[PDB]
Amino acid sequence: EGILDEIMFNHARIIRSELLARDIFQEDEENSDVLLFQLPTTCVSMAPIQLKIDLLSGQFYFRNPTPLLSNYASKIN
Amino acid sequence: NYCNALIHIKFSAGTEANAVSFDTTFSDFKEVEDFLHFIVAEYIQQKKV
Repeated sequence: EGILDEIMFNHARIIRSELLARDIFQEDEENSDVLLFQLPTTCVSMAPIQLKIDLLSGQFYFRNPTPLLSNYASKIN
Repeated sequence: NYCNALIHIKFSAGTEANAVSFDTTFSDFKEVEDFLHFIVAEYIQQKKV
């Protein structure tokens, strides 16, 4: 079980590091397993959204996804 | 869906009983606050004219 968990975490970290290398998601200092995506909620607002990786099946998910956000998360999956 | 919040706003200006000035839906509280501020500003302008 520990070996499987280590492999899971390593694969997730490798994918996250590739995404950071592509410089699409900024780095989250508070959480090493949370990716920050910059999106403007309004004309002047420019806010980050937290995307997380499922440790079991590995599909990206949002913290409080809107219907469009959920649809595009499914598209990402 | 027992978890998401949907806010339906119906603002009827003082013109007719059935002439609904605006009828919108919102899923983001930030947009709710923005539209509330806009409605308050519009009402203030109407009171100023």
